[PDB]
Amino acid sequence: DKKGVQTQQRVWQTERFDKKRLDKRSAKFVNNQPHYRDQLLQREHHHH
Amino acid sequence: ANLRTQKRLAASVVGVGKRKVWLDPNETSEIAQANSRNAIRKLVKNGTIVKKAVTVHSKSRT
Amino acid sequence: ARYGATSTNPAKSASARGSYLRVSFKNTRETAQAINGWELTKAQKYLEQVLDHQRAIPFRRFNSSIGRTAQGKEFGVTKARWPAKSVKFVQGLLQNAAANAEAKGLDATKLYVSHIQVNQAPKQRRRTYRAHGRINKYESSPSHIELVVTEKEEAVAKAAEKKVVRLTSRQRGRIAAQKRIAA
Amino acid sequence: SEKAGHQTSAESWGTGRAVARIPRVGGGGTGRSGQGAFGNMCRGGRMFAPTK
Amino acid sequence: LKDVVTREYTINLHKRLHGVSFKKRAPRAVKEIKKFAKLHMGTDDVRLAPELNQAIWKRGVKGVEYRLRLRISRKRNEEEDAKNPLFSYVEPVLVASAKGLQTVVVEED
RNA sequence: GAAAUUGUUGAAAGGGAAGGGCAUUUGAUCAGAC
RNA sequence: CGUGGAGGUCAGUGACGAAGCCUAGACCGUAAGGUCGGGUCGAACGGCCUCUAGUGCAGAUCUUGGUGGUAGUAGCAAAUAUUCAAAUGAGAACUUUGAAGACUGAAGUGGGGAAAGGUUCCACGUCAACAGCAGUUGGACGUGGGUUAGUCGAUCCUAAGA
RNA sequence: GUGAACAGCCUCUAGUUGAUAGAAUAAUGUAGAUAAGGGAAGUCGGCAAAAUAGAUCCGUAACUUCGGGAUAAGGAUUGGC
Ligand SMILES: [Mg+2]
Ligand SMILES: [Mg+2]
Ligand SMILES: [Mg+2]
Ligand SMILES: [Mg+2]
Ligand SMILES: [Mg+2]
Ligand SMILES: [Mg+2]
Ligand SMILES: [Mg+2]
Ligand SMILES: [Mg+2]
Ligand SMILES: [Mg+2]
Ligand SMILES: [Mg+2]
Ligand SMILES: [Mg+2]
Ligand SMILES: [Mg+2]
Ligand SMILES: [Mg+2]
Ligand SMILES: [Mg+2]
Ligand SMILES: [Mg+2]
Ligand SMILES: [Mg+2]
Ligand SMILES: [Mg+2]
Ligand SMILES: [Mg+2]
Ligand SMILES: [Mg+2]
Ligand SMILES: [Mg+2]
Ligand SMILES: [Mg+2]
Ligand SMILES: [Mg+2]
Ligand SMILES: [Mg+2]
Ligand SMILES: [Mg+2]
Ligand SMILES: [Mg+2]
Ligand SMILES: [Mg+2]
Ligand SMILES: [Mg+2]
Ligand SMILES: [Mg+2]
Ligand SMILES: [Mg+2]
Ligand SMILES: [Mg+2]
Ligand SMILES: [Mg+2]
Ligand SMILES: [Mg+2]
Ligand SMILES: [Mg+2]
Ligand SMILES: [Mg+2]
Ligand SMILES: [Mg+2]
Ligand SMILES: [Mg+2]
Ligand SMILES: [Mg+2]
Ligand SMILES: [Mg+2]
Ligand SMILES: [Mg+2]
Ligand SMILES: [Mg+2]
Ligand SMILES: [Mg+2]
Ligand SMILES: [Mg+2]
Ligand SMILES: [Mg+2]
Ligand SMILES: [Mg+2]
Ligand SMILES: [Mg+2]
Ligand SMILES: [Mg+2]
Ligand SMILES: [Mg+2]
Ligand SMILES: [Mg+2]
Ligand SMILES: [Mg+2]
Ligand SMILES: [Mg+2]
Repeated sequence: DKKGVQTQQRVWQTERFDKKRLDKRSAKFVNNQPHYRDQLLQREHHHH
Repeated sequence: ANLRTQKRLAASVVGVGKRKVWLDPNETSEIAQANSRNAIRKLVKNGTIVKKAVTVHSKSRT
Repeated sequence: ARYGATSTNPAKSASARGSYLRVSFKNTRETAQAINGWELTKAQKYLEQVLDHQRAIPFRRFNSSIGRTAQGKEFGVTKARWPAKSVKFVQGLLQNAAANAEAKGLDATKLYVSHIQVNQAPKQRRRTYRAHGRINKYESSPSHIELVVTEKEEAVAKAAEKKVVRLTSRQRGRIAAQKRIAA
Repeated sequence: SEKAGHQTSAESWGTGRAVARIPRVGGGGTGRSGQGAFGNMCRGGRMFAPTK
Repeated sequence: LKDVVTREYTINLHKRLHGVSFKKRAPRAVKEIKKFAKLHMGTDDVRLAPELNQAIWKRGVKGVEYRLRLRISRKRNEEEDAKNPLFSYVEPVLVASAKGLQTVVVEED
C-alpha cells in the first residue's frame, strides 16, 4: 500500500519536526542551575 | 533465519543451560519452523537438536 | 524542480537531485567540487578508485587540521581524504543522472557533469551530556545535492563583429591620405 | 487589563549568574522557565504605562 | 593469465608477529596469513578454512606457533561476479614439525 | 518568503587585516537629449 | 521627514496585478526621506486639509526566535578479547547458527525477590527518528496475546504512634 | 583445588563475549615497570616509592595503672623424595 506508507511517512516527518521545536525552545536555559557550587575554589592571596 | 527464540526454548525443554544446547547448522531452515515447545520436542528426540556434553572437570590430579 | 544556476541548454541535459540526504554537508561539498567539470565516465571510474584508496578527494575549503597525504599531489594540494559515505550518494546520483540521459536518448559518451551543487538541509537535533550536569546540541548536517550532466558541444564557433565607426572630420580625411599614397 | 503581564511569579536571579538583571520565571522543565518576565521590553511582560 | 593452482607453503609467523601487542597477536596472524597469501597468487580475495583458524588459535591469543605449514589453492570464483574472477583458499596440513620443508607444488587430481 | 548565514555560476582584487574620505585613470554600466 | 488608527476630500489607485519583498538600474531633496523602471507576488491601498497615539533603535552582561566563526576540530581511550566459516540480506567489524579462544569463578556478570517502574513480558510485521559507529538487531516503532488460588500475600491483631 | 580463610589466584554448573573500529608506534602524557656507583646530598616536610611480611623454633629491654608493653628489638629454618 503506497497510500499507506505515504501517510506514516508524513506523520513521522511532522512529529519529528515538533520534537525539534521542543529541544530548541528549551535549549536557552536548559543549563540553569540555581545553587550550583563550583568544585574549584582559589584562595585570594594577600597579606594585611 | 533468526534462531534466538528456538534456542531459548530448547534450553527449557531439554532442562539444561543455553550454553549446552546445540542446533544443527544445516537444518537451519528446518528449525525455523519450530516456534512451539511441542515442535521442539520432536526435534530433540529426532536428533537435529542435541544436548552437548558437560565439559570435563577431573579431580584426578587432586 | 527549479534547479540552481544553469548555463546549459535544457534539451541536451539531464539532471538528478537527492534531498535531505544523511551525509555530512561539509564532506559532500568537497566530493562535489572534485568531480565537477569532468566527463561523466571519468567521474564514475574515479569515484570508484577513491573507494579503494587509489586516488583521493582534495579538501580545498574545509580542511582545518586534516592530515597530509601523498595522494593529494595529483591536484596540487597537500590535504586530502576518502569520504566513503559522501561518495556513495554522489555515485548514486551519477548513476541516476546517467539513466535520465539515456531515456532522453542523449549520447552517453559525450556526457560530462556541467553543474553540481550541494547546500545544507535543515539540521536535526539530539542531546549530549557534559560534565557538571549540562546539555549541548548534538547535530546532523544533512544536505541537498543536485547535479546536471550535459552533452558536450564544441560545435559553437561564432563570428560577431559589430562595427559602428565614429570618426571625426579629421580622421576621415587622414585615412583618405593613406589611400592616395598607394598603401 | 490590569492583571496583564503580572500573572507570574518571576523574580530576579540577581547578578552572579552571568545574564541580564531582569526578573525571570523560576520553575523548570518547560520552555518558559528561566525566560524574562514583567519589564516592558520582555516577551510576555507588561506594556509601558498600561492604558487606563 | 591465472591458472587454478595449488601449492604448499610454510609461513614464518614468528618473524611477522615480532614485537606485537599480546592481546592482538592471534588476529595479526590472520591478517598476516591473508596478506602472505595475496602476495603469492595475487588473487586479493582470500578465505581461511575454519580448521586453519583453530590451528592458529590452538594456543590462545599469545602463543601462536612459529611456523605453520599451509596448503593454498587458487580457485575460480562463482556466480555474482566478485570484482575478481579468482579466489584464494587456505587450509592447514597435518605435520610432525613444520621445520625444514620447502614449498612443494601439489599435483592436483 | 526579508536578514544573518550557505552553495553554484559570473566579475573583480589580494607581499603581516579589511573597511572610509579627497581626486582622477582603467573596466563595467546608465539617464538626459531633439 | 516618517509610522499605526480617526473625520473630510481627490465621483483618487487596483486581478489589463493592490500591498510586501529584491535590485554595485534612473531622478528629486542639505538631510529625515520621496519618486520612477525591472523582477518576484496575489488583495487590497495611497495624495492632500485636519484629528489621535501603545509612533521612529545599534547598543541596556536588554527580551524572544534564528544563524555563524570556532570546526569536519575537541572528542568517541576504566571494567583483559576477539577470530574463522555459513545462513540472512540491496547492504554484515556489530544479526542468527556452528567452530574456536576467552572472562564472571558460588561475597558471581548465576537463580530468585523487597521498594520503585508500569506492559518493559511474549509473538508476528518493521527500520523514518532512537540505540553519541553500524544495524537485517533491540527494553525502538506497528498489530495483537498474556497474569487463573479455601491453603502464597493483603484482609484479621496489636506496637511506637495517629 | 590451593590456603588459617566467604582472602587472592585457576576451573566446574549457569551466564555473558556488550561497552565505535581499522593502520602505524613521534613528542608530551595517564597506568605499570627496571636501573650501574652513592644512599635523602632532594624537598617546607623521606611527600611518592622501596624495604619488611606467612608459619615453626629460639630470644625479647626501659618503663608500667602490674593488666601491659610484645609480633618489642634480634636471630635460625622452610622444596622434592
Ligand atoms: Mg540569543
Ligand atoms: Mg589533531
Ligand atoms: Mg592548525
Ligand atoms: Mg559526555
Ligand atoms: Mg547529574
Ligand atoms: Mg502581554
Ligand atoms: Mg616492542
Ligand atoms: Mg512558501
Ligand atoms: Mg543573503
Ligand atoms: Mg507618505
Ligand atoms: Mg495603536
Ligand atoms: Mg505590485
Ligand atoms: Mg543588495
Ligand atoms: Mg514605546
Ligand atoms: Mg524595531
Ligand atoms: Mg536591533
Ligand atoms: Mg544610542
Ligand atoms: Mg547581547
Ligand atoms: Mg555554535
Ligand atoms: Mg580527532
Ligand atoms: Mg560512542
Ligand atoms: Mg577521554
Ligand atoms: Mg576496555
Ligand atoms: Mg565488538
Ligand atoms: Mg578466570
Ligand atoms: Mg523474576
Ligand atoms: Mg523481548
Ligand atoms: Mg522480530
Ligand atoms: Mg546511530
Ligand atoms: Mg542509522
Ligand atoms: Mg512498544
Ligand atoms: Mg473445594
Ligand atoms: Mg496464610
Ligand atoms: Mg586445605
Ligand atoms: Mg576459596
Ligand atoms: Mg580476575
Ligand atoms: Mg542476564
Ligand atoms: Mg553480540
Ligand atoms: Mg565508554
Ligand atoms: Mg608511515
Ligand atoms: Mg640505583
Ligand atoms: Mg646496587
Ligand atoms: Mg646504607
Ligand atoms: Mg636536607
Ligand atoms: Mg637543599
Ligand atoms: Mg608539612
Ligand atoms: Mg609514605
Ligand atoms: Mg616499644
Ligand atoms: Mg622478631
Ligand atoms: Mg629439608
